[PDB]
Amino acid sequence: DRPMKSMSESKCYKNRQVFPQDTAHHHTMFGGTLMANIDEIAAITAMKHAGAQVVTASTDSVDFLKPIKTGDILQYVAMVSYAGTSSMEVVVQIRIDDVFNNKHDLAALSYLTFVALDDEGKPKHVPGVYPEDDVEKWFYDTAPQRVERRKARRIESKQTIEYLAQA
Amino acid sequence: DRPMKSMSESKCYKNRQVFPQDTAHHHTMFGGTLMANIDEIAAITAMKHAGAQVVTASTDSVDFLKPIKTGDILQYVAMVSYAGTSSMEVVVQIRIDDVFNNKHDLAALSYLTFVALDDEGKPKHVPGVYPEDDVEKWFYDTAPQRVERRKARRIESKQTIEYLAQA
Amino acid sequence: DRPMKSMSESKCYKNRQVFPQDTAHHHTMFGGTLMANIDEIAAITAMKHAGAQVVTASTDSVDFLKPIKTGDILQYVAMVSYAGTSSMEVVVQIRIDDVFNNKHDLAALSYLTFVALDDEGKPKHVPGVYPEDDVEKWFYDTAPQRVERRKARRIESKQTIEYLAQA
Amino acid sequence: DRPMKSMSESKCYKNRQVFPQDTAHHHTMFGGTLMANIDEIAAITAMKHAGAQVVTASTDSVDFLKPIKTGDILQYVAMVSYAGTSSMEVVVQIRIDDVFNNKHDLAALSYLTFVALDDEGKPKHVPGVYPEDDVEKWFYDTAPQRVERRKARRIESKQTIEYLAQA
Amino acid sequence: DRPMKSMSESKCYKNRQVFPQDTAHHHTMFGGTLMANIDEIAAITAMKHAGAQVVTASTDSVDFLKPIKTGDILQYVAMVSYAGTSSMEVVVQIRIDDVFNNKHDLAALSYLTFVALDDEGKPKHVPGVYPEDDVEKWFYDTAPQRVERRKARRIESKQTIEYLAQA
Amino acid sequence: DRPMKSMSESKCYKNRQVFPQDTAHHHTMFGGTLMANIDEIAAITAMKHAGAQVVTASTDSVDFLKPIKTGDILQYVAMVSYAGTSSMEVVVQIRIDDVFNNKHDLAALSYLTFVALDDEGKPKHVPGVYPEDDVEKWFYDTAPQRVERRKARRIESKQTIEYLAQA
Ligand SMILES: CC(C)(COP(=O)(O)OP(=O)(O)OC[C@H]1O[C@@H](n2cnc3c(N)ncnc32)[C@H](O)[C@@H]1OP(=O)(O)O)[C@@H](O)C(=O)NCCC(=O)NCCS
Ligand SMILES: CC(C)(COP(=O)(O)OP(=O)(O)OC[C@H]1O[C@@H](n2cnc3c(N)ncnc32)[C@H](O)[C@@H]1OP(=O)(O)O)[C@@H](O)C(=O)NCCC(=O)NCCS
Ligand SMILES: CC(C)(COP(=O)(O)OP(=O)(O)OC[C@H]1O[C@@H](n2cnc3c(N)ncnc32)[C@H](O)[C@@H]1OP(=O)(O)O)[C@@H](O)C(=O)NCCC(=O)NCCS
Ligand SMILES: CC(C)(COP(=O)(O)OP(=O)(O)OC[C@H]1O[C@@H](n2cnc3c(N)ncnc32)[C@H](O)[C@@H]1OP(=O)(O)O)[C@@H](O)C(=O)NCCC(=O)NCCS
Ligand SMILES: CC(C)(COP(=O)(O)OP(=O)(O)OC[C@H]1O[C@@H](n2cnc3c(N)ncnc32)[C@H](O)[C@@H]1OP(=O)(O)O)[C@@H](O)C(=O)NCCC(=O)NCCS
Ligand SMILES: CC(C)(COP(=O)(O)OP(=O)(O)OC[C@H]1O[C@@H](n2cnc3c(N)ncnc32)[C@H](O)[C@@H]1OP(=O)(O)O)[C@@H](O)C(=O)NCCC(=O)NCCS
Repeated sequence: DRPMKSMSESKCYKNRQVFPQDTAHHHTMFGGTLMANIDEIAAITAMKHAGAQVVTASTDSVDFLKPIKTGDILQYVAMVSYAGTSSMEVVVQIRIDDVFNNKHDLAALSYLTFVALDDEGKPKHVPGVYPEDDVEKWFYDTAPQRVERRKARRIESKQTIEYLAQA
Repeated sequence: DRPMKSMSESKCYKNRQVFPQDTAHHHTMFGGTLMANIDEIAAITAMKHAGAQVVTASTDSVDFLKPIKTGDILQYVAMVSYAGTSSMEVVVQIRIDDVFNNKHDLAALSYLTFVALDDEGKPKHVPGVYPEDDVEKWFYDTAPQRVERRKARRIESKQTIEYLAQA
Repeated sequence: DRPMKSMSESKCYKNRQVFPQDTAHHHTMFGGTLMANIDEIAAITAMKHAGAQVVTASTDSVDFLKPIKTGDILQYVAMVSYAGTSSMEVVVQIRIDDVFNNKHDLAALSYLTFVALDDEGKPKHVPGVYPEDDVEKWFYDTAPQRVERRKARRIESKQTIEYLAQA
Repeated sequence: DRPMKSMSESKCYKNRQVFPQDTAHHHTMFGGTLMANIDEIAAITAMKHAGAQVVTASTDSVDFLKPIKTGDILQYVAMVSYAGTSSMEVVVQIRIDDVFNNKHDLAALSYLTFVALDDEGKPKHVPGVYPEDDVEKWFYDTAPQRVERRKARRIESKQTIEYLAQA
Repeated sequence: DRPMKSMSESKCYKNRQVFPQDTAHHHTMFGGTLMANIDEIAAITAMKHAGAQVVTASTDSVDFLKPIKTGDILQYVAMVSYAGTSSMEVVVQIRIDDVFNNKHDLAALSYLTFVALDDEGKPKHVPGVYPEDDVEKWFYDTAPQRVERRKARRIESKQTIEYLAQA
Repeated sequence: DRPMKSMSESKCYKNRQVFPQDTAHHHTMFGGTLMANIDEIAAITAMKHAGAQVVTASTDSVDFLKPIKTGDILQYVAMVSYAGTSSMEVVVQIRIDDVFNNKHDLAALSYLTFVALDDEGKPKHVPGVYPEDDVEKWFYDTAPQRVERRKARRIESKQTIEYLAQA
């Protein structure tokens, strides 16, 4: 069918320290700030893959696994793990890069769905995607099921939207 | 069993305009900024309900329904729609308050899970919750199923975490 | 004479925690940041009442009653307490919402004057205003005198402006 | 009686451009941001005069005279125009510095009251103050009356505070 | 030859405290934030001298001499120390203003090069410059040599740019 | 002599879009903001190489080659190109990643000098460094000379510091 890109072509890195202005509780990163950064680097990966402007259609999930403290170096790695017609699933891995002991613990994991757009603001078709290394293979292989679950959630979500519209 | 609070006791409002610094694309609110604000007001609702410090354990979903433009007044309403043992599901409704025509369209909808903590940082039990009005009843009545789906997602999520730990 | 709105129609809430980036002295909210937020929520209330774009014409006063510490949940309540021809007096109450003991102490109190504007930037007439509950009645009943004092201050202010223009 | 400082000893300048993040309406500075900066430079002047840490006790007034547009260079000049026992009246002049035609129009004028504090956080006595040039003389000569009016406002303010405490 | 301005005509002051959001390490100002502020006040001085919009062409150096701690009052003084055809060397002095002991230690020193631009974005000629006081004389007298060294650095820099373009 | 690290071990990437809050002139990135980000990613590279906390000792140069517009994706690549005893030269390349035509033009180039520190804040020895690929070889091979020129600049800089101390 369509043109294809490697998951490695859109793979994007971001390294960023945690500063006091990123925190809420004493020396601890606030979840909202983390979500902002996740969305930033995911948006960049989706832009590279689509070769276009994108918007966040939904945050499918953010799993906050570890507390993140002031001073911590965060490594964000985003990649496109699934391509629908005009939509992309972007998976973001966030690791704490401890330079004192070379550990790189997974601190958070997130899935977002982006939609590519043309210059007049309507959905635009995106290249397909294929893995190369084993990790890419893992996200690529587990994507279909996540996509279907997102489908069901969108059904229930639409019920809720319709209910709130009558009040 | 336990002490109970009304969903109305923890119900929190936030009104905030969209300023240029909130935008990415021309005059359009960036998704990350919206997620930061969602997490802020949800955290406040969870604090009121728990009577304690909280952290975001996970973002279960953010559904971005409408574009939000510079100048728009956003109304955030957070409430606790489900109480586990020490965890809370907070549902946030975000509406655009058009003061020129009194429309209040739902622009986004989000579910987050917070965990209450005591002063030494371990999970703390939270009061139960009950609805009063019809909307509260809706979120209260649809919560159990969302909770179970979150359970399954956490299973798959744990598989992914274990896979990434061997690479 | 003119169309009238209830003070409850424009009444606006804002809930927001104090984060480290809001502070100057150790764990203490900086006055400038508080004034920014006061102006934000007051602007929103004036927009709802006027059904129009507004600008801050003057800050009539900010009374800082209590120190506000990092972590504190602030509740801002703005309402229109007086309607001139095209101007509005907005009164903002700022309370600390202590979720550990359900106290809600008044931390600051502020009066601002907004002017409503049409799309080409000139002053626009605003609906009149009436109270319902007792608090609204209090601000409504004490407004005329504040308005007159603001009149005198504007006279002296004009003397100062004219003096500075010759130097 | 006490030690005295010249108004010129505490006189402080601040020059700062208006950037998009300072604006609300299209290319127009938001009042809250201006108030933050006013409070910043006023705090610095009060610190120099008192030789101590200070807090903002009240904003006595902000008069917004001109619209301020993106790109504008603002010149803030703060000085101490009155010294009570442990309190200071700081007057801030804000001018637009047009480098294209060397005009320096007064865009805003503000009076704030600061209280000096020692290291354990209680009010601390401040040096007295005297003018030299004509402008300083003007603010010094018009201060007593402003002080008395602030006294009356504080009386009414206390009535309002006591009324709100019973609701 | 051309019209001339005094170094005192473009001389600009900025006073600004260090707030927690300015820090990276515990209570210590982050270098990037300092560089942002340096560039801000230098840009303003270059605008006054050129009577035009400017852009930063290069940072010739920032020398960080002292640690700067939270709470510190920084005094920035920028001036034009050299005028090329359409370019300006701006020298910025940053001092810590200790109000407790009236010391004013030099905390940093920086040289930047700005280019003046007309309304369609091309380089525009700038007035020449002359000193009056001794400090101005010092920077004016040491400028030619810095200019020549910048010339050599720009040669090597161009070699590096050309090398990177082939990879 | 000492332990050695590859330039590739400390090599760090950062991808970040330009948002309106990053701009000064209409849709154009402000130099100060760019310098903040440069310092951020350079600090991270120096931390990885040193295995320690670092501070910016000096910005040796920032060369601004292209205008950077709102929406642009910036790719920052930092690496250690020279190791003194306890100091590091970090070179940062900033490229615009045009996803519409796959160009990656060098928009800026910068050299900074960091000093590694132990937990009580004094300079700490750093591993040596060696290149692998051709680009790394280029910066490694051109470093000694830059180091010597920095030595001379530090001599003149010290003259200026001593002169300013007598005024
Ligand atoms: C995202 C948006 C353009 C979707 O367009 P639409 O009008 O609904 O029309 P479509 O359904 O054809 O969109 C095309 C794709 O978006 C997907 N999509 C739309 N909403 C989605 C959601 N909530 N979750 C997952 N996918 C979604 C669709 O499934 C479709 O995918 P496909 O190409 O594989 O078929 C629209 O909902 C929107 O503008 N949302 C606001 C986005 C935003 O501004 N976010 C930041 C706000 S702060
Ligand atoms: C949230 C956290 C304290 C959970 O504690 P824990 O060590 O896993 O132990 P527990 O499982 O007993 O936590 C208690 C509750 O948290 C829930 N929980 C933990 N992780 C969860 C997740 N990813 N999604 C939903 N619920 C979760 C548990 O289900 C449990 O709920 P219950 O009271 O109904 O039984 C821990 O995972 C953590 O600290 N996460 C980081 C939180 C954070 O800092 N977020 C912002 C980072 S930027
Ligand atoms: C506010 C502004 C539009 C007033 O308009 P104007 O040219 O002075 O003409 P008017 O006097 O007829 O304004 C109409 C109303 O504004 C009121 N007004 C103007 N300045 C005022 C002041 N300093 N304090 C209180 N009210 C004021 C007038 O009293 C009048 O009220 P009314 O409808 O009850 O009669 C004008 O002064 C302005 O633009 N100020 C700058 C506002 C701003 O940009 N603030 C943020 C800057 S960072
Ligand atoms: C400012 C504060 C220390 C006043 O102290 P206090 O407990 O009221 O005791 P005092 O009245 O003796 O204060 C001493 C001086 O402050 C003045 N003061 C207090 N409140 C004032 C007000 N609202 N307006 C003007 N002056 C005020 C007093 O008049 C007095 O002046 P004087 O030396 O000339 O006699 C106290 O009200 C406070 O902490 N306010 C909060 C300040 C703050 O944190 N602002 C930023 C919050 S975001
Ligand atoms: C600054 C800029 C306009 C220079 O223009 P140009 O196309 O190179 O043409 P010119 O060489 O004639 O520029 C005129 C002057 O700029 C000087 N200049 C250009 N680059 C310079 C550099 N890297 N260092 C020092 N001076 C420089 C030139 O020496 C010249 O000085 P002169 O008037 O004394 O002869 C161009 O390089 C540019 O746009 N840079 C990006 C600026 C920017 O946006 N900075 C913030 C980015 S975040
Ligand atoms: C950086 C600092 C620790 C240097 O320490 P010091 O007291 O001068 O003692 P040293 O000279 O032995 O420092 C050790 C190394 O730093 C280098 N150094 C110090 N100042 C330097 C400068 N201005 N430029 C380049 N290198 C410098 C020294 O050359 C030395 O390098 P080496 O290991 O190859 O011999 C000290 O100057 C400082 O604290 N500066 C402020 C740093 C800062 O806070 N920046 C952000 C402020 S907003």
